[PDB]
Amino acid sequence: IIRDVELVKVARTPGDYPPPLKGEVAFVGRSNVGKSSLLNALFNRSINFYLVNSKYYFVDLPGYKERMLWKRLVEDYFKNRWSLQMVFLLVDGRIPPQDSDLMMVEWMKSLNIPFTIVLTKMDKVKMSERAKKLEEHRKVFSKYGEYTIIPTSSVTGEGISELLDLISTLLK
Repeated sequence: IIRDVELVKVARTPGDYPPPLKGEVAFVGRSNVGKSSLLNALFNRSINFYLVNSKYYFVDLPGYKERMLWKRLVEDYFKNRWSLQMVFLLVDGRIPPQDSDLMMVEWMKSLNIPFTIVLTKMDKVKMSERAKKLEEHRKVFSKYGEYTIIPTSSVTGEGISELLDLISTLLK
């Protein structure tokens, strides 16, 4: 699916977004959630726009005072970019969901923005705690709806195949 990847646009305001093409997905989560390693594992190599295959975008959203800057930035994208097919919400698999994670879920719901939960850092979860940590995520998010939750690791490759297959379905 992924063959060519180029960072083509760094946007500080909505007037800065490149023309919609043949598809678009985005990625967001807390700072230090492992978003960069994830994108790298996927690519296998402000709002930043990566041209993929010359016809789609993978959008790298800012990780969450400067708080209001981040706030306006993401909101203008969500409310103005109707060609957004899916937001991947990355949450640290090592701890229970964060208040701010649940707020993103609620916020995305009010705008009818489709999203998929992605658990990161699963290779850092101890054998004996994988179970307890997994339902903490499923039990908490499921009180907002019935969402797709993909356990992933950019180190072991867990979930990457499925994330890639989901993204191919959406865009192709």
